[PDB]
Amino acid sequence: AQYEDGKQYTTLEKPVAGAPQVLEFFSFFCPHCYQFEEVLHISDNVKKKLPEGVKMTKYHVNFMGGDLGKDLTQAWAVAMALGVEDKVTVPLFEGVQKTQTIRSASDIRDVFINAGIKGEEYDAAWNSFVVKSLVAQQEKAAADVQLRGVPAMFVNGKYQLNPQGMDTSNMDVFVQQYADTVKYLSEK
Ligand SMILES: Cc1cc(C(=O)Nc2ccccc2F)no1
Ligand code: NA
Repeated sequence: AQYEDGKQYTTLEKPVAGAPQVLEFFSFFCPHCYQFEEVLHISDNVKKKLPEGVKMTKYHVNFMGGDLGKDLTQAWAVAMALGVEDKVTVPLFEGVQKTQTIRSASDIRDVFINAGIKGEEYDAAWNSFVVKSLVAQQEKAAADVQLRGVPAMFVNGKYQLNPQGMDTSNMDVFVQQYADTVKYLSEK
């Protein structure tokens, strides 16, 4: 077959009911995740190949970066709660991996304030139980798919993308194969 179970994707032994149709896990400490976001724009190209309005979800993980990694999961919950993902993703990746200026929770906050989120608004969100529930949702989703590495993408809670075997000599062709594979999986 052109798309083979065990090759370009793997079938979860324990499917996840009610899972988002497209579910991505990442860490701001994760180098391939930085590439997937700012160099390849995987999510945006996957979105362009899927039907209008399909549910795409992106969650942060705790298992990289120790204490600051877990602060970033909570900051990503703030980003989701406020709808400012597109304003903070690049500066958070740069702060962790490029400049290494993000060393504390206060440095994470600085990124949000520089991006235009008012300090009072950030602090109210950070301390809110809406954000605690989003943190719990991110942890539970990772536990559901039994997650040990990022970046990772899961489709309809049933299939995991496997990019390892794909030709990466041309970034545009790779991104196209990735997105067409997500499309194929979503149509199964
Ligand atoms: C924010 C943010 C998201 C990512 C990321 O890795 N996206 C991604 C792309 C394709 C497949 C799985 C993925 F998790 N990095 O930063
Ligand atoms: Na194509």
